[PDB]
Amino acid sequence: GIQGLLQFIKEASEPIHVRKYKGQVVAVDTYCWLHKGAIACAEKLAKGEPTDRYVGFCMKFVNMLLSHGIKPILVFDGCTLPSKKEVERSRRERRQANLLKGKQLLREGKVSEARECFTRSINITHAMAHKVIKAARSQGVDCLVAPYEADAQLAYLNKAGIVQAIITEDSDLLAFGCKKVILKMDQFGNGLEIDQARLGMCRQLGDVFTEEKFRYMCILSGCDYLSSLRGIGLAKACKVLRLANNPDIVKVIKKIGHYLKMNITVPEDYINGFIRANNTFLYQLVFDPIKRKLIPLNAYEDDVDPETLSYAGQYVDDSIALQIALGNKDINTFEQIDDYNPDTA
DNA sequence: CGCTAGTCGACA
DNA sequence: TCGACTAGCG
Ligand SMILES: [Ba+2]
Ligand SMILES: [Ba+2]
Ligand SMILES: [Ba+2]
Ligand SMILES: [Ba+2]
Repeated sequence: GIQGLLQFIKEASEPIHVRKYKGQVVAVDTYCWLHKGAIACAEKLAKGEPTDRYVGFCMKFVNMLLSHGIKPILVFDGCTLPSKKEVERSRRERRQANLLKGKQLLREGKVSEARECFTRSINITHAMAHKVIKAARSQGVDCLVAPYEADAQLAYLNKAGIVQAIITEDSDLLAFGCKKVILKMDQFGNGLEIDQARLGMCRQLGDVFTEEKFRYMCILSGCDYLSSLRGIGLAKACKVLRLANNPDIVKVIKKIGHYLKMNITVPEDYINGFIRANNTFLYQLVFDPIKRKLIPLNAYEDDVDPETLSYAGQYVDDSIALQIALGNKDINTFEQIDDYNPDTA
């Protein structure tokens, strides 16, 4: 996500309880709970031992939400965006490297620091997620697998009014333009809410409380799609945008050295990357639960060629998208693994 | 000041 | 995988 984003914007946060959303619909970044629940069984997962502790963990928050008369929508990650296909396979190996230290330290007498490495060799698989889905469906709780990043899917549900808020631990959800976010929510419903309208109560931001500018700042500060120019963080990135009153972000970026009173030359690999990163936050493919069709997160503008946005995600027959979204089609093999039909229940 | 990239803790 | 917390470097 965005390094230190929450701390930068903490002026816009607010302690709340989920009861607040009684009678309403809330989308969940279920992965966050999955990872946390995976912690309790990192050891067992590695040895291939049969563990389901992360399922019960996810259900604890789910049943907490239901007990307060809340309608949860569990959203899950899907395929890996092109353009991060590489940056991700990269983790594949480092996540396997840390799984090596555990095994040696466990056979030395140290079982205390060996375990610290297993938490970092934790691999949240699709099969693990599918288990959680079966549990949720069994309590009548709706589940939705995003075509690509749950971030965009979650953002879409919120902007479309399907859900009134999003429960997540992820910072760069705001960058996708979602209105209400609930961070740090615990088992009992005590969370820390961030409303997009309260961005204006951040002095540090100043004039960059608009969604477009807020997004430019986040990217300049350094996102997943594009690392920032080294020496640029939230404050500097904010400063540039908060200073240059020019609707032409392209020309603005090429003057970064001028605004910061620094001396940086704006490479070519970055100006293009910013355009792509931006197109990824705007137009990443999501699934419209209502019509049942694959769509971009935002309607295309008049200055965007859709045929060039393969890096934000590739389309598929809406039927294929439906089976993936329902959690029937395996992500990697595109091989059906379940026979679930939302219409018949 | 603020960045950065560094480590370190998350659960129980 | 993330975010939080710090040590030093503009
Ligand atoms: Ba993310
Ligand atoms: Ba996420
Ligand atoms: Ba950075
Ligand atoms: Ba301005």
